[PDB]
Amino acid sequence: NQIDRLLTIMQRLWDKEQTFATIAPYTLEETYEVLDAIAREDFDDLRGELGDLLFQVVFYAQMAQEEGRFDFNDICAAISDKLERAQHSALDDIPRSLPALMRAQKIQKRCANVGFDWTTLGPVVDKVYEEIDEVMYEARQAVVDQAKLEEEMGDLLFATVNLARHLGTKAEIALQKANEKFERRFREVERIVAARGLEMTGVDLETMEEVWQQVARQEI
Amino acid sequence: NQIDRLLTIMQRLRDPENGCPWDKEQTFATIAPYTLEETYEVLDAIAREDFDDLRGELGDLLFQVVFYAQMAQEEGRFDFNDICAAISDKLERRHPSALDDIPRSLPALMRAQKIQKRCANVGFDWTTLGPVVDKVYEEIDEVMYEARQAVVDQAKLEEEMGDLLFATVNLARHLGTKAEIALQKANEKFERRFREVERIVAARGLEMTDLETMEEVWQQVARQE
Ligand SMILES: Nc1ncnc2c1ncn2[C@H]1O[C@H](COP(=O)(O)OP(=O)(O)OP(=O)(O)O)[C@@H](O)[C@H]1O
Ligand SMILES: [Mg+2]
Repeated sequence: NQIDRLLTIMQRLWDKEQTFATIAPYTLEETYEVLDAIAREDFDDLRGELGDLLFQVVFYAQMAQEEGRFDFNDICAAISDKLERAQHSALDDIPRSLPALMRAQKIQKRCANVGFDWTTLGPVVDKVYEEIDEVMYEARQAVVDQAKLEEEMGDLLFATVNLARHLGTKAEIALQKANEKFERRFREVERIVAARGLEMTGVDLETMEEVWQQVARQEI
Repeated sequence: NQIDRLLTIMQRLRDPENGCPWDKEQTFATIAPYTLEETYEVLDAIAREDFDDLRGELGDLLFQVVFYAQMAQEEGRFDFNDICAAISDKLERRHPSALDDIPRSLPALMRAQKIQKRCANVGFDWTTLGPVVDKVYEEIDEVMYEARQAVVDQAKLEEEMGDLLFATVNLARHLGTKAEIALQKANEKFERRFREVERIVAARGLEMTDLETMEEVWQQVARQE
């Protein structure tokens, strides 16, 4: 009955109102922990990780209520009532669920098959560039247009994947393995800190950067 | 308050008893996907802007949060309600190694930002935009090195392109956006767009009898929207 402390908590709470996006990618990573926990069978987590997941949805309950759209009990209206009871296209059956990079590469393959690709390397590359241009361009406006930045940050990732394809590599992996090499070195580095006894907030960035250097020229 | 009519049907549905085939046959390890799928529809709407779908949809999600809460409480771990009071207790009290415990599951984009926000909170990070960006550049160049040899070393090649990607998340963030999200959006805009060309190219009589046309209608759509 908490369920209510909780409604009466979402009415009432950065904080900020804000928005529905930025709201989104909080949900997303949240669902990701839920799933993480189930695979670890980690069950005490599971109880927080779903507080969390459930936290969001009270927002959407929230913000929705604030418009003609009718609020939380209503939410649990639809879903209730159900349980007692396009054209063409090369892009079909790409689950939405797929992660970003891989769903980008996947799309580009489709276009490729259907005859719609760059057909040499050069303008593939040309273009990562053109797009980095449009990104930095945006970024240094005296007043930034948040959207157009993000938009441009987009086009650049789709751009560079497209390069991953022409080189024949799979972008979602590559970067997986970059958090692998990265994750690796970095802990190498947390550890030779602690070997000194000093802390990791017991450093200056010079020391970090220079150990990190020690570290990577330690594979030859 | 319908919530209650909900918490139930769950009773009467995961019911020992009556029903059922098929809602009664679910572990956690298997609800898990439709939580993903739904989370994924739940943003489709708040990017499509679709307020009918979005009740209907949120509910199918609420519902998971409950589905777990039933099952949790069949093994007697906790009740939908304990779930409220975990958060209820843990919002309210805001009022009035740091790569441990970053998942794997998690997309490249999200986990490089995350890993990255992570070394940042122990200030391991770049201090100024300029040479974030530079290092992209630098890494691109690494890529083309790899990319041009008389004999390409495919392995090498992948790695250095790993890092191009990382670099570029290093930037997207720092430019204070979220890469995986920025990709999602771009992906959508594109997919929208081709789509159209495609419905343009069909309309287009028949052929039967390109490609620019192909590359042209594309740009002529670029403007159109
Ligand atoms: N096969 C292709 N041929 C031509 N262009 C392509 C191809 N694949 C991707 N592109 C890129 O070219 C298009 C134009 O790039 P751009 O970054 O200018 O986006 P835009 O919407 O046209 O303009 P802006 O980026 O300024 O909004 C994008 O849709 C992007 O996909
Ligand atoms: Mg662009």
